[PDB]
Amino acid sequence: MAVNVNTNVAAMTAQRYLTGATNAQQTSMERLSSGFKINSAKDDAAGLQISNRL
Amino acid sequence: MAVNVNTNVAAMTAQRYLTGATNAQQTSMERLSSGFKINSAKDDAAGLQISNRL
Amino acid sequence: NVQSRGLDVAVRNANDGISIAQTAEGAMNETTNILQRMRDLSLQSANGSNSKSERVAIQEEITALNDELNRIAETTSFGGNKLLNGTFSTKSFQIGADNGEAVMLTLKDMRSDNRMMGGTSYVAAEGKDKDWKVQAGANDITFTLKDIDGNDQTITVNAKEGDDIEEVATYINGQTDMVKASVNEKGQLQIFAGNNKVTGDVAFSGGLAGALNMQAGTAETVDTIDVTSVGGAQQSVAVIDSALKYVDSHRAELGAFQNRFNHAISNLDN
Amino acid sequence: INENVNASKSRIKDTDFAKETTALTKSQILSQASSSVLAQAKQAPNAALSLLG
Amino acid sequence: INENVNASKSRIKDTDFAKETTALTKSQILSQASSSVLAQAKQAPNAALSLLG
Amino acid sequence: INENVNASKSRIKDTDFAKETTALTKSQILSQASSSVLAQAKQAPNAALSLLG
Repeated sequence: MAVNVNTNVAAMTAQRYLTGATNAQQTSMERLSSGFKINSAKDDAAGLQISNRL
Repeated sequence: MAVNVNTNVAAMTAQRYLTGATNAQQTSMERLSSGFKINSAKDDAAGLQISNRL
Repeated sequence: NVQSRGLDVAVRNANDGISIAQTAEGAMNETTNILQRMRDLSLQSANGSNSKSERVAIQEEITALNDELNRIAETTSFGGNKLLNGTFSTKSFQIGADNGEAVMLTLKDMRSDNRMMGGTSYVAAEGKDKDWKVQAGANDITFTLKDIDGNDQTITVNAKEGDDIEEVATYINGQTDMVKASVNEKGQLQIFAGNNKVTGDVAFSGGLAGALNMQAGTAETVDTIDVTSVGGAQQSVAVIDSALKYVDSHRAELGAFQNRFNHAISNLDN
Repeated sequence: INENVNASKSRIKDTDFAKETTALTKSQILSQASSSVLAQAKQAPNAALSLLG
Repeated sequence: INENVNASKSRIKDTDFAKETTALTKSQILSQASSSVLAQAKQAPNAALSLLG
Repeated sequence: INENVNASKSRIKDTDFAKETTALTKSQILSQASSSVLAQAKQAPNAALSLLG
């Protein structure tokens, strides 16, 4: 790798980490607004099942 | 996901849970005002019928 | 370059699949809430303080919620493509730059008349009353069945002497989770085997089973539950429990799908 | 029982507001850090152009 | 369902501002570099003119 | 009847302050983005001028 004019791999890494942080931020906002740690089964499936049974 | 300006899902999450909380608040405040836990059949219809007969 | 370009398409398709799963799981969440409300209504109906009128009112509410469940199943869609009515079968979402690396997603029928939403009901022919008690030598009841894994199971429950019919039902409920026992007005022991823990008919043996004379099995679903009777409400409680377990299992499958697809998105981005 | 079951369900289904606010703040700061990194990264082709020609 | 539908419609219709901004900066750098190299390459005919003598 | 009619009129005539503030913020960000893009786009003719002559 050397001087490069048409692709920005460092920008790509920045965007990937930015989108990851954005996902995490939305999950945190959803958890805070709802008050529930488990809103979808992708959070905790077995936890969702046991909490629903309870 | 992808920094955007058009759709704000987190805003929709917050709005949905805010309207849910507002509905719960209105129901609780109405119940406190009337002193009756059944002010409509949408609360508990069979309970409304038996309480009316009583 | 082809690869890079394809990797983006794969990321787009994975996001679309995640969105479809999320929409289906939200509709499922709503059906779960409706089922819990129906379960509470049926539990209220089973109480002996209600006369026929309260049972009819609870039945009206339950019919409204059943129609709501059917409407949710039949109307939920992703861009006009129905999801929970059963017409959506296994679809292969392509998450690879090269063909042949797709992952199949299946979503099941969420109508309340689906087999998966209920089970089988067996009602004892001989009814008991308040002064009936379990006799010595006629206290054992044996259920021979096979779970959804296929394994043959034999559950022997030895009811305590002097137990009335409702204590017998409670003992059967405590001793095993494969079947749910309850009692109706006439004192007949109803037994429910949901179509998520039992496959085929259930065989009854023993002295207590001979005394009760359990009848044939009828297929019950959420679409066919009625709470205008005590036994109807008692049985609909078990039917709704089976439906809730089925819906929760489907929700868990969709959540695992979404977690796998998020991992795939991260890997494809890398 | 009902009280104990509710307490059990809180330990699984309820969210921990302290830990969630901490996580949200961390995610926000990470997001602004990545945004700044991307803004500084976008100038690499600018540096390549300003090198010559 | 409306929330989920809007979330889906973003990922097809909405603009990824980071990616499109990076592409815009890359395209402007490429266009400036092509403009400068064309401006220099315009000097070939005067090299052909200096061929005389 | 008056209470129920007022509640009905709320759902039609009244504004949703949360949704409207979200829409106003989205429109303001969109307008500022268009302003920035226009200011950057106006620097195309002068780029063509600085190309040569």
